[PDB]
Amino acid sequence: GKIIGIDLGTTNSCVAIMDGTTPRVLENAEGDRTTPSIIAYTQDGCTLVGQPAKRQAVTNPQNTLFAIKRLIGRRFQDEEVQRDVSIMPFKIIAADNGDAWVEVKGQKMAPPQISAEVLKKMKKTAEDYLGEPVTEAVITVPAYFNDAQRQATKDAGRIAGLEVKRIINEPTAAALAYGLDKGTGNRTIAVYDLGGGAFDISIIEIDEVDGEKTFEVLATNGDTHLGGEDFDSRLINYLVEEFKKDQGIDLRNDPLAMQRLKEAAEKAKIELSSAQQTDVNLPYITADATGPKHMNIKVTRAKLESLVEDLVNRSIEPLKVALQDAGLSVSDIDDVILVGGQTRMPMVQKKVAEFFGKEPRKDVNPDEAVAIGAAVQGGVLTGDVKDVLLLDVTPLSLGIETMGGVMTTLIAKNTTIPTKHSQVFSTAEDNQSAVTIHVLQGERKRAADNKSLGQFNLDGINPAPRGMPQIEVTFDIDADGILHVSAKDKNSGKEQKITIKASSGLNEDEIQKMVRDAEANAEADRKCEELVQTRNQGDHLLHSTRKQVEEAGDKLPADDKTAIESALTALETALKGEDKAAIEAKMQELAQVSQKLMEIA
Ligand SMILES: Nc1ncnc2c1ncn2[C@@H]1O[C@H](COP(=O)(O)OP(=O)(O)OP(=O)(O)O)[C@@H](O)[C@H]1O
Ligand SMILES: [Mg+2]
Repeated sequence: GKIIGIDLGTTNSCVAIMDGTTPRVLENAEGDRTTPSIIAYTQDGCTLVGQPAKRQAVTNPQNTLFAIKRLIGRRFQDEEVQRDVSIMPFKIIAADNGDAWVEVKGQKMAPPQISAEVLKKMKKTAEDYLGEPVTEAVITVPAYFNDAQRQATKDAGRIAGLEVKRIINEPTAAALAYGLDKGTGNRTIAVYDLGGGAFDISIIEIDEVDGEKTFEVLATNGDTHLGGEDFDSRLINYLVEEFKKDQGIDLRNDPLAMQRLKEAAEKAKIELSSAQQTDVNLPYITADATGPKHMNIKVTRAKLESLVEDLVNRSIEPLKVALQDAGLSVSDIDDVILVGGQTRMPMVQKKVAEFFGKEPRKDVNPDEAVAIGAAVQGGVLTGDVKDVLLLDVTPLSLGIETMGGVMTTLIAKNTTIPTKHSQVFSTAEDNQSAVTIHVLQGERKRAADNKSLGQFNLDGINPAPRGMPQIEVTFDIDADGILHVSAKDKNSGKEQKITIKASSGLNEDEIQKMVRDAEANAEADRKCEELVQTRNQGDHLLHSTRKQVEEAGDKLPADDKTAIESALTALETALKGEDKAAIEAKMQELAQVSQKLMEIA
C-alpha cells in the first residue's frame, strides 16, 4: 500500500502519509500529531510507547527507555556513551561485539529493537488511519549520522516489519516539505535543525527549471550528540548545585527525584521560551533525616541563556564550515529555515538570525516538516510526486588507513550520492594469503581519530610473488548514505569474497531473530490489551450488579445478599491483579449467584 514517512526523533516521533499530492501528518491513538520516543517494559509483559510510557517512568525508572537515538549505532566505549551510562536511569551495557546496548529486566537489547517499538507505534498509527496494512516506509536520520548509525536505523525499520524504501537525511526532508509549495525561486537555503538530541546544518539549492525541481545539497555539517537533552542537562546541574547550597543535600542519589527533576527542568526550559521567568516548583521532592522536602527555585530567561549559551555557540561553528564547503558566503543564502523544537528558544533564533544577517522564515512547522518531507520522498519513489529530483551527499570523508596510521581519502565529504570509487589492491609479501583494508569515516588525518567501520579482509588469495594479484575493491555509497564494499579480481572478473572483522552493528542472524521477537511482543501487547478489556468488562459487571442489589433492597433474601456480596468482593480483588482467567472466573461465579437478581432487573 502507501509508503509512510516516519520522522524517528530523539525526543518525539511523527508519521505522515502522502494523500495524493498533499501530505498529512497523522494523529496517534492518544489524539496527538507527535509521539514521545519513549518505550517502557512493564512488570506484566506489556510494552508502552509514548505518553503511556511517559506517565509511568517514575514507578519504572530502570525499564523506561528514552533518548535511544543517542545510543543507536554507537560503541559502549565511546566517550558520549560512557558519559550517558552514569546519567541514564536505565542500564547501558556492552554487547558482545562492543556495541552500546541496554539491559531491561535482565535481557540485553540492541538499540534497533528498542527503536523498532517506536516505529511499530507509527506504523500502527498509519494503519489505524488508512484501514489497511502498511509494509513500506521512508525513515529519517540526522544528516551527520555515520555508517553504523544509518545501518542501525535501517535495521530498526526491518525489526519493526517495515521495508525501508529510503533512509532520508533530516534537513533534506525539511527542504522537500518547504519546496513543495514554496519557492520555487531557484533559491539557496540554509536548514538549521536543532532537535532533542542531534544538530544538523545543510545548505541546499532548490532550482526549478521547466517544472522540474532539483533539490541539491551543497554542503552538510553538524553534531549528532548536541541537542535539547544537553540544554536540559545544564539546567538540571544548576538546580542540584543550588539545592546543595540551600538545603545541604545532593539530590542526585535519588532516582525518583532525578526523573521528576528532569521533567521539571524541561518544563521550565520550555516555559522560558515565552516567559521572562518561571519557578521550578517541586513539592515532596524527597524526604530526609526530617520529613518531606520541597525545592522551589526561581529561574529567569537570562539565567537559562547563560547556562546554555556555549551549547548554542557550538552550533554556530558547523555553519561556518558548511558555508566554506558549499563555496558560499552568508549573503548567498536566500532563506534560513529553522527545524526542531529547540529552535523555539528566542536566543537560538537570535543567534542564527545575526549569523546569517537575515530573519528565519516563520511559515515552516518545526515539528512536522521532517515527517512531511519523508512522506514526500516516498511519493517520489512511487511516482505520485512527479518532476522532483534529489541530489544528496555523504557528510563524512570515507578513507582507508595507510602506513603510519594516516588517513587516505577515497571519497571526500559532501560528495553527491549514490557514488562509486574503485581502487586496485595487491599483496605486499610472498605467498600472502590475506590482505586487510581498514575503512574509516572522518576528516582527521590520523586513523585513530576517526570512526572505524571495520577491517575488510580479502582472504583466500592464491600463492604468488609480491604484487602479483590484482584485486579491484569497489566502495559504493547508496541513496541511503550507506557503504557497500565489494571486490573482484581485475584480471578475470570473478568476484572476491570479503570478510568484515572488528565492525559494529547487527548480523543477519541477530536481525532475523529480533524480527521474530518484535512479532512476539506485538502478540503479547494484544494480550495485555485484551486483559484491559476484560478488566473493563469486570468493572461494568461490578457496577451493574451493585445497582441491582441496591434497587432490590429489602426484597433480596439475606442468603443471596451474603453470596452476591462475597462474589462482588472476590471479583473486585481479581480486577486488581493481572490475570485474565481469574477475572473471567470470578465474573462467571458472580453472574451465577446473581442470576435471578439480574433476570428480574
Ligand atoms: N518551546 C520550546 N522552546 C525550547 N525548546 C523546546 C520547545 N519545545 C520543545 N523543545 C525542545 O526541543 C526538543 C524536541 O525537539 P524535536 O521534537 O524537533 O526533536 P527530535 O526531532 O525528536 O530530536 P532529533 O531531531 O534531535 O532526533 C526537546 O529538547 C524539547 O525540550
Ligand atoms: Mg528531529
